[PDB]
Amino acid sequence: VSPPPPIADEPLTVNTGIYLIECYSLDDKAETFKVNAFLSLSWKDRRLAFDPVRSGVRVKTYEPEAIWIPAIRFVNVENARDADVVDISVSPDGTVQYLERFSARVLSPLDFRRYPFDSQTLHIYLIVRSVDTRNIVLAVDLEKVGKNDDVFLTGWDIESFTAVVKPANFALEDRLESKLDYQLRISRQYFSYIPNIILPMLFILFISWTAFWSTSYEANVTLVVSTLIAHIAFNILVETNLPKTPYMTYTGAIIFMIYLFYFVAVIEVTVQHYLKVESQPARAASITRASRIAFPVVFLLANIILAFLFF
Amino acid sequence: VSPPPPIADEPLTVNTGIYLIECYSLDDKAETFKVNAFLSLSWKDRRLAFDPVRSGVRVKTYEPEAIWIPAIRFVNVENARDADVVDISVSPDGTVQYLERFSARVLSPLDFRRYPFDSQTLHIYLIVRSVDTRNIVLAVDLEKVGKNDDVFLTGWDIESFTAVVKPANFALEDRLESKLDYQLRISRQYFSYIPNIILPMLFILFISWTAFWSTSYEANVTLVVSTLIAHIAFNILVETNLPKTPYMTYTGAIIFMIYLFYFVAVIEVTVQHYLKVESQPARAASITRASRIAFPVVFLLANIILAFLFF
Amino acid sequence: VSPPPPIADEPLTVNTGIYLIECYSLDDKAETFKVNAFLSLSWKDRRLAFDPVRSGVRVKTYEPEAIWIPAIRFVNVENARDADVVDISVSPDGTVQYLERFSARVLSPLDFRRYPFDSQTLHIYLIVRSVDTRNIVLAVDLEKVGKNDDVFLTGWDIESFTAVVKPANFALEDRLESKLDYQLRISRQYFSYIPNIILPMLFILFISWTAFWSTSYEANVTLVVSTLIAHIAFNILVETNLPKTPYMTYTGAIIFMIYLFYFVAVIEVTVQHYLKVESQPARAASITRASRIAFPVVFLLANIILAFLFF
Amino acid sequence: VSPPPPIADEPLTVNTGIYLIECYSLDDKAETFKVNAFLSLSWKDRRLAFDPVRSGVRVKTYEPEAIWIPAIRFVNVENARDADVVDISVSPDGTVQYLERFSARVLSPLDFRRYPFDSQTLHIYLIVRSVDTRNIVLAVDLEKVGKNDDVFLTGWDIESFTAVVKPANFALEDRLESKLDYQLRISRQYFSYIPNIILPMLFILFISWTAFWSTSYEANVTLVVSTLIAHIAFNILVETNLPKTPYMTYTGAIIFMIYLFYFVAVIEVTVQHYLKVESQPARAASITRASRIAFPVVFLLANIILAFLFF
Amino acid sequence: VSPPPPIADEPLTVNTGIYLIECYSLDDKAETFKVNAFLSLSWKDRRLAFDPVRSGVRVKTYEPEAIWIPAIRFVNVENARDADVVDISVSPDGTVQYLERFSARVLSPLDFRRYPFDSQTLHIYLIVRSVDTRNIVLAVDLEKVGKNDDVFLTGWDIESFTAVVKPANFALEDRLESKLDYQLRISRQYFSYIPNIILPMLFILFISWTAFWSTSYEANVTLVVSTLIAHIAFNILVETNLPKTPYMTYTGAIIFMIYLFYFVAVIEVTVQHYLKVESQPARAASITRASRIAFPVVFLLANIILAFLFF
Ligand SMILES: [Cl-]
Ligand SMILES: [Cl-]
Ligand SMILES: [Cl-]
Ligand SMILES: [Cl-]
Ligand SMILES: [Cl-]
Ligand SMILES: [Cl-]
Ligand SMILES: [Cl-]
Ligand code: NA
Ligand code: NA
Ligand code: NA
Ligand code: NA
Ligand code: NA
Ligand code: NA
Repeated sequence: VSPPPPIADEPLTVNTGIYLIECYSLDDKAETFKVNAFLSLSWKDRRLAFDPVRSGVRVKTYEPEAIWIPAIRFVNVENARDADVVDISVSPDGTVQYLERFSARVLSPLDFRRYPFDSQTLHIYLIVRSVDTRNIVLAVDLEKVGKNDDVFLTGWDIESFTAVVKPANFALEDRLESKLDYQLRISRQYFSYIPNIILPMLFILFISWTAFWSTSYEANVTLVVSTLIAHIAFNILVETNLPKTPYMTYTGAIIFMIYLFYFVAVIEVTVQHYLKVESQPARAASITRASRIAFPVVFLLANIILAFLFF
Repeated sequence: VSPPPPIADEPLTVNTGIYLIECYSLDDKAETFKVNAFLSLSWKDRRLAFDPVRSGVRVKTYEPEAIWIPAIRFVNVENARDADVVDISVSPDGTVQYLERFSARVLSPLDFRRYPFDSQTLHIYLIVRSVDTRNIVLAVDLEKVGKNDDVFLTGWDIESFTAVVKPANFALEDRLESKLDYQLRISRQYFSYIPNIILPMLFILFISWTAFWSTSYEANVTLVVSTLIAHIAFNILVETNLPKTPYMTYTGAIIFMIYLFYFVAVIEVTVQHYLKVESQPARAASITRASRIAFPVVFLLANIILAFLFF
Repeated sequence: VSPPPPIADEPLTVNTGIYLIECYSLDDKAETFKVNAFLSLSWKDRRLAFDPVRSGVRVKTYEPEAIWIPAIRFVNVENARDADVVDISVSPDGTVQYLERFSARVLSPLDFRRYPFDSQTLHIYLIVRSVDTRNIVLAVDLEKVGKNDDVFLTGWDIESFTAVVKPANFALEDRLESKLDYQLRISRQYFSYIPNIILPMLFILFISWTAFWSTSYEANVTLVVSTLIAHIAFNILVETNLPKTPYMTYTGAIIFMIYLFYFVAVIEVTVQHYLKVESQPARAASITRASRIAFPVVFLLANIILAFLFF
Repeated sequence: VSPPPPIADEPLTVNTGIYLIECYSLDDKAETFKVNAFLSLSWKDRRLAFDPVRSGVRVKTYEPEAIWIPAIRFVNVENARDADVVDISVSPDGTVQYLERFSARVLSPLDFRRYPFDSQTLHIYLIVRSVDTRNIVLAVDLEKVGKNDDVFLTGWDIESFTAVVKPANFALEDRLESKLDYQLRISRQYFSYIPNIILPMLFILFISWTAFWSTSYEANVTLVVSTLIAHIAFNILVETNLPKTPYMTYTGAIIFMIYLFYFVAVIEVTVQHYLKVESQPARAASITRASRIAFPVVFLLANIILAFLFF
Repeated sequence: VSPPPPIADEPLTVNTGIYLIECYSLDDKAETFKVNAFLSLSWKDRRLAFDPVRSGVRVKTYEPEAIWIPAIRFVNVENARDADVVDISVSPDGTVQYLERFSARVLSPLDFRRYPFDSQTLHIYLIVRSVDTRNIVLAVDLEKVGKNDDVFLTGWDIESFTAVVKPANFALEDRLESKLDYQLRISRQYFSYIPNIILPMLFILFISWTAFWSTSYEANVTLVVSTLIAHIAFNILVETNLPKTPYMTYTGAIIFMIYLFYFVAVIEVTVQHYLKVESQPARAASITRASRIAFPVVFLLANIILAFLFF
């Protein structure tokens, strides 16, 4: 079966629509998401036109094999989508209404800069390759773009699912290609990061600062070194949930900066002990008293600077 | 093959039934479960009606290809179900009895608010889309809804498997969809959480309180910081078995609250040492004696408040 | 193609056999095992009778599509088995000898009560559903039940592979169903648990008891708290190799009980320090001396009681 | 299509060959390896004989469906191999030269006794099942056994890939079976185990022996208990890379033995403290001085005994 | 269908091209990467030649089944590629233009010597096998070799994707093979290794050197042993992201060398205590003062030597 011939030299418009049934498995490390959706395609094929008065029938149903169907592919999928043709309906003028239900694993890059207070625009790119006989162009039927009310993505809030109505028409290997951009806007639910990572991380940090109200070097060494080890555990935990980025993430910056606080607390604990052993506890007392204010003040100002730079 | 034509303008009723053979892999992080079951479908097709006397047969067996079969899909499935047609039997009046055995990975959301003492209602949503020629509506044959007595779900107790007999009829892309809700009620076997997480977590916490019967700052720092690190290990362990939720879970709240107890125990240990170094051990003795009562009492009252709020 | 017709009203006997080629992946958490085996089926189909003089062949070979083959399924599989038809041989009377090689992931519940000194009876349930025309019943050809001498299951000893010769015939959705029970008896190789979990766990426990020969509170706190943390690591390790059970496992009980020993050792260490600080070391000396005997004696008696209760 | 008929009562010889293209994924825990290779089969079928000067062609190419091909299977595969028929060439005398490219996951047992200084013999067992018309026997065409020079197996050295030319002919379910043993000899690259596990493990052990040059019980307890915990971490790490064995492996024995050294170091540290508290430091000094030598000596002697027993 | 016959005895040239659409999953441990691309093939088949004037058409479209297509395979793939034929266009002279979109998991070795500052040359080896009728040779159409500008490989920078235009011609299984080398040059984004592994690792190391400004053996033991344990955690973390190599990696060498620094710091801490207990603190003071300079100087020089040897 060949493509429909043009009336004049016009390209063949394939109107498209995606209706999300299910959203699942947003993998941060992989930068992938799985989707289960309806893909709708519509185009005119005058060769299929019929008289509804004569035929008695208002609509003609077809098997995919029986007619020409545009080969629509997804640009950003891991493997080709698993599709099930739901319906193919032809109206008297030859307008074909194709509907399939598919499942696909989509590769869409994520920006982790503001993690875990980040928002993402996930993409589903539809594409058609033109033939020698005629140029095929994609379009968006907005009446056929949407999502089921029950669509949920664990650990995320779904903001909107829209399509950039204007396709990207470009040449690729001496044939036209017509690409469409379906955008699924999501924002991470940061809630659980507060009681599970952020506040536990701050508690252990504040515990290390109790060494500024202690003259016991042995206890101080234990306080600062022990809490530093728990910070390393949190750093390891955080970096397991994320891919390696050529930029600093928000949490990454805080986590990194906190190492400097532990390092300076050790220097302080060391300086205090050395002075007290050298029979200079008055000087050690001044440094320890200043530290009590300096450490929380510098921590709060540093966080204000970071929050400003990232948001 | 076209759908059965209506006698009058009535929709076609497809009676359904699901009989669970196997239940497995309830994944909490994924919020999925795997099922292996019988799907039964029944509808009247008068074009298939026959005279038992002339034919000799009192039931006719068919191959799926030979006749029209309604395209039934599951809404909440990762990938389309793996089905195997077991039987298709037609009675003289044209009533078709279709049976298939399927396996599917079902996506059903879980409420972790009362974890690990939670109960869930897992869903299997059956759907059918109408055709241009006629509207298809779903029904429940209760005689064909059930589960094998041996059906077990590791870590869970199976309470019931029932169906909401009235479908949720709605329009989707200008065609009627008829959706049925099959509900599998389960309750989590919380038993193992008691010897493996809850009691070890309480033991380490109570160990931190032995610092209220010690004047040794160095030993106290060791007691409270060491047990805090073991609590972080339990928090990490717990959060690996669960997805990130935009709400507090029962265990999550207890785990979080216990951090405040460790924090205040460190403040106490610090205050006691500072006072004793300042030659004020009488005042330190009063704070330590009060702590011995205050810590267990406040812990027990806080847990009563939490248990009340969650149950 | 219809099933073979009866000579009289007798059901159709399908003789079965399973010959294990490979056993692998016994997953404790999943309660599954993977099997690669021969499935042999035999039944009479008089419609397939032939004269070897005419046909010029004593046995006829067929493609599965060419003839009626009973639809044999496995009850307890995750997904439908991967099968490859090896041979189909028809002798002149119409006796069909079907042979397939399959691989399947079998769901079979495990009893961890005596873990890791436990034994299991793994099951492979064969089933057939009757048709309108005639009742199909399963049987066991014992000459065709067995296992390759080289069949090994990593971490287990294979005791026997037998079949319960009498099928379970029962009605399911108004049709007879014929079930067969193939039983693979295995027993766990508990060896590696001794040098990797049990003995390391006892060594750290005995190390904590050296605190009963020390008057150094700071050293004692370190001894008991440090070894308790290593016990938590072993508990976490053990529970990762097992599913969450609504009962106590043997190892689980020992692991749990050992927490009580660590808890009481902390109480002792605390009591000893409090007394020595209160200038009562004579009383502390009595408690410490008693502990030296009490702790190992109570540990040994408690283990005798547990071993008795579990075996 | 039936098998080739015999000239006399001789069995049909199927000459075989395996040429490895890729080797990957040697999974120690699973005791599996993945292979991508050429499988070559050759046999005479006189029914396919032709006159080259009358047919014009010197060699005839066929589609698998067109001719009888022996059903060759692999004994030790997880799931049936993924095969792609590359070529089928028939020479004038009726000699068929079949070539396929396959990929398979091979289940082959491993001997961890000398790990990580172990060598293995991986197996790929080829098998054919005879038919009623004639017995099929396997043979090895050595000219068609080999491996690509670039074949690498990460973490292993590939020594040789040979075939035991004599097949194992045996009856199985009243038909002859002809098995062939293809052997892939490999030896593990132990190198990385030295800087990552062995030397770090020895460093921490030698660190624990610095307690033999210290009279500080509190410091000694810290030295020995801390390093013991790091040894537990290495033991856990090692046992994650290996399956559970009903025998001791080399690393396992060393790892186990080192626990006894930590245990005795604790006894020593305890004995030294008890004596010094009892005002017997002269006796404690003798035990500590003896320990300084006895420990490394016994350690190094015990290692010689182990190396001897294992190699 | 047979291959195209030669005009004279010339081989059949199959011009090839690969256009990368997506690059993903560079697995370091597996030494694999997943690719989604266009594979273009072109060859002359005079049997397909047509007169454009009498045919009406300037080009002819074909279904793969209708014509002879060269069987092109990939050498270094795990499983055979998943392909979807996009277009087959025949020009009047019989020149066939074949286009398929494929996805494959390519096995390509990585050199981790300079890790994580390493660069790789990933390979895709295209191959075709000759037939008895004629020799098939591969060529590169450079106009059809490329990559989409949006092609990203998480954690890597893509430098170039080129082809070695001259094929490798060798005999394998008594037929000539024509192999092409497609090279994807990448360089690892080392950025995240600095804040997550390298700097944390240096901070803990420098913390252990504060023991050179302390006379407290108990505190020193804590400082050096605690930080050593955190170094073991980083070593374990690093080795989980990498396969076992028969060579030292850059990070591996640094990580290994740092163990020697911890070992010598323990010797120093021990020597200092022994001397001070023996009433020789003046000598201990000299060793501690020298260590303060020696340790950072030797660390910096050792790193200069290592950086030189590796880069
Ligand atoms: Cl697609
Ligand atoms: Cl479905
Ligand atoms: Cl509606
Ligand atoms: Cl409708
Ligand atoms: Cl099955
Ligand atoms: Cl196979
Ligand atoms: Cl391929
Ligand atoms: Na079509
Ligand atoms: Na149908
Ligand atoms: Na300590
Ligand atoms: Na059949
Ligand atoms: Na064949
Ligand atoms: Na072809």
